[PDB]
Amino acid sequence: QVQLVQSGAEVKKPGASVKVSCKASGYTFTGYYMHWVRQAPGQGLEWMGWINPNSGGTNYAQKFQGRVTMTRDTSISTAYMELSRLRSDDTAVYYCARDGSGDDTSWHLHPWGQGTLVTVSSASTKGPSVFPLAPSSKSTSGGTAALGCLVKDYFPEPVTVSWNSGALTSGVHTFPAVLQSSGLYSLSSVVTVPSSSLGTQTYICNVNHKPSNTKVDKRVEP
Amino acid sequence: QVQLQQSGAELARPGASVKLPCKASGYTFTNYGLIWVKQRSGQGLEWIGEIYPRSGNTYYNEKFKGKATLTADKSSSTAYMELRSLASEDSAVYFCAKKFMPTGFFDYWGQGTTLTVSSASTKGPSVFPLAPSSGGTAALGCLVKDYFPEPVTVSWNSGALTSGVHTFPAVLQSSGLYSLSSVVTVPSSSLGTQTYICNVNHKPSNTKVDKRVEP
Amino acid sequence: DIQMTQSPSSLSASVGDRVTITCQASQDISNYLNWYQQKPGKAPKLLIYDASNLETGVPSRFSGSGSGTDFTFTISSLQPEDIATYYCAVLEFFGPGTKVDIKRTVAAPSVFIFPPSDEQLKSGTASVVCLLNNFYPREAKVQWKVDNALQSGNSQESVTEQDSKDSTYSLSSTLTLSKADYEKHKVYACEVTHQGLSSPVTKSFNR
Amino acid sequence: DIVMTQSHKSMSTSIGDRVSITCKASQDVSIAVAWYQQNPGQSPKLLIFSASYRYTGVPDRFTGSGSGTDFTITITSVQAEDLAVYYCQQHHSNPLTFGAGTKLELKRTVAAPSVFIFPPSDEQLKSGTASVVCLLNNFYPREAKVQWKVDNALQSGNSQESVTEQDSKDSTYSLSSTLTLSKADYEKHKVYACEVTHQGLSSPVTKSFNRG
Ligand SMILES: [Cl-]
Ligand SMILES: [Cl-]
Ligand SMILES: [Cl-]
Ligand SMILES: [Cl-]
Ligand SMILES: [K+]
Ligand SMILES: [K+]
Ligand SMILES: [K+]
Ligand SMILES: [K+]
Ligand SMILES: [K+]
Repeated sequence: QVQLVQSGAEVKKPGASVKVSCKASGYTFTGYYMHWVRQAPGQGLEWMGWINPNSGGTNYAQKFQGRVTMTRDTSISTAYMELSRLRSDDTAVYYCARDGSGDDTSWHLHPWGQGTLVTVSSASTKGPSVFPLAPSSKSTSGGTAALGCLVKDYFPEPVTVSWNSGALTSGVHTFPAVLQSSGLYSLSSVVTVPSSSLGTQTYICNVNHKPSNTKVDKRVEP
Repeated sequence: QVQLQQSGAELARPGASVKLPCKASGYTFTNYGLIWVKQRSGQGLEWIGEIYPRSGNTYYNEKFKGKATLTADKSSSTAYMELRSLASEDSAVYFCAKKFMPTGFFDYWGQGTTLTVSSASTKGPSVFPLAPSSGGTAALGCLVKDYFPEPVTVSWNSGALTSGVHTFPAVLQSSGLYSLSSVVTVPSSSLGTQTYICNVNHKPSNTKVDKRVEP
Repeated sequence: DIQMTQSPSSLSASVGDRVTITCQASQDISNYLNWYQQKPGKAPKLLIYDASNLETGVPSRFSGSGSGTDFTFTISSLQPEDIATYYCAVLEFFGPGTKVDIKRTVAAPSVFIFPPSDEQLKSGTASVVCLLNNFYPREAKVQWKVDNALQSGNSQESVTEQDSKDSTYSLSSTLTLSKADYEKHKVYACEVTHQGLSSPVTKSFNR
Repeated sequence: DIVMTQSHKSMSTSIGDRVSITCKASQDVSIAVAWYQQNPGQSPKLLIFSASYRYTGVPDRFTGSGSGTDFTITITSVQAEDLAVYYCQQHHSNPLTFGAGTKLELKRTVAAPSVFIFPPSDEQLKSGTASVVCLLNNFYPREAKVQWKVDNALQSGNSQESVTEQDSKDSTYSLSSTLTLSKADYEKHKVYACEVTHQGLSSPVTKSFNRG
């Protein structure tokens, strides 16, 4: 398929710089303008600029002019966006997006990269401690019980939670993280299951916090 | 089946105007820029300008500002180039071409339309022999002179003579008329015993002439 | 340079409804308006370009019209998965977004409670979790009872976005306690009041 | 404008051998370069784009390289179909520009032209014009000069010239020059000569005829 895969989430101290990557596959990278659009958490979309991967020309929003740099490596079909002198209001999800339109004035931004969360902060990266959430044991013999994983004390966002390596998708709820007074995040991934499978089937959650390269395949059992 | 269908050769008088069509099919006419390219005497590629049908915007080569005018008709999927105030130096082949990808280059081209600007009307040729000189190999030929427009077809002995034949490209005289040569080398022994007739046909004037070349 | 506005800011409609939202441009932009859809947690998706052209691969219930300054985007039959924020855009300028929610029948929460894990007690913290699963409407109250004593100031909540399949909400409350405080008591309970419940529901554990 | 310079209007090569055509840009164009092939009477065909990528349908014999200003298209194992003209094109900025073209041609052993002069036809003279034709037959390379002389006096601006394409079998070339005079001017002079200069000729050759 036509897709754009971006580098992982990162934390950067104020005043530092960040470089986000974007690898294009399924189409001739050199043939289409590449755009970057960021989104501060909860807010809207803000356009930063574009690059012509063929000629190497660029065009930046005047808001970012003297502070952003866009480049590309055609030998590996990768685009890059570097933002310097980072401040707290630069914390945002940074998106890759190709302009699939051949008109001189239309922009048809399709497809979009998955996004890179860049967190601007002086705090250090910390992996999560993953704890189990065991069924109440009471339950209803002919019903459904709940079990989950507690992903606690990590920084920066995000963590990704899977269950049984993606085999278990129904009834899964990974809640939004919550910021504790300590500056660390915490969330919960739960799943509802039939009370019969509690004694037979084994459920293991698959937490992954890439900013610290932490991976915990925790098994949940009463 | 991406195609760019252009019109056939066009003739026009100095000072006049022409509007050359480029009918596009097989792709989304609006998602690709179209350009026009001039080429005189099979020689160089000169960029005239580009039009984007969806936007309607146009970008011209400075040298063709005021001479060329590009338009695009989304309904017929046809691009048009209008050449104004025609002169001799506008005689050329004009190509149509479609952009490969948004960042440039051109993957599909029209076949080209040959435009001629001249103050002359159809005129058949006069074919004069070029007789061999006074063993070895001898040279003879025919001179096809003062005709218009192009082209002319020259064969020798109704096609039975091809080895050694050389039909040269036509030249444009100051009179606005074309002049061409066709020659063939043959063994000197053949002169006298073998007869040599150049067969000239000028379809634009329904002129069919056969000329016997003799020593 | 170009100011984009959208209306309504938010809306709640029912499965099957014909929903239309609007976008206005500070100046005439012919039919150059595009609409992008963005589901919570995902990247925007192009759905409509040049005001009315449906992007390949997008369902046919999405449409668009308008030229000049005023435009509309329409969902002929709202589907449960159509919950999202919809942004209009022209060139570099994005509209503020319209959020579409779904109104649904009431659904009572499946309440669950989890005591702290033994591993976490080694660390000196006690996290008691309480789960309210797939309910509607979104409003819900959670009161913690540490030992028949109504707790406060030591609970953090988190709610999920409307489910793409059944349009429900799930909530997760966490009571965080000093392990020194967690051992001195034994009757820990999570009380849940929701419209879908005839009476408040309480799930407890011991130890 | 950005000038795309193909320094060689023509290049000599041989079947099976390796040839590289050059293009230099007057300004940095990154990799925004394409290469087109064109045969007589046909439209340009795209072969290489973005400097080194092959257009769909192009055999591996065609490779492209360069970034910045110096660009090259290389044909390994030249075939007959490849004997054509090649244009570079930048798409860095407007105005879009092409190179002048380099025609691939076959090399072969030098061959001097066989010269022939032809007097005006009596049938033509009966009409008021007089055309004297000189012919350089089957020569290589195709660089050749023809000087017309009337009564040992050089002529200039009074003749037109025309050359054929490289012969399929001989790999040679032919040229036809026509000196056009009036019946009055032709009947007033005596000797008419065609002087031919060619690499394969030690000294310029002359073919003449006395009017009569
Ligand atoms: Cl550049
Ligand atoms: Cl700050
Ligand atoms: Cl998309
Ligand atoms: Cl969910
Ligand atoms: K670059
Ligand atoms: K575009
Ligand atoms: K506009
Ligand atoms: K206890
Ligand atoms: K060579």
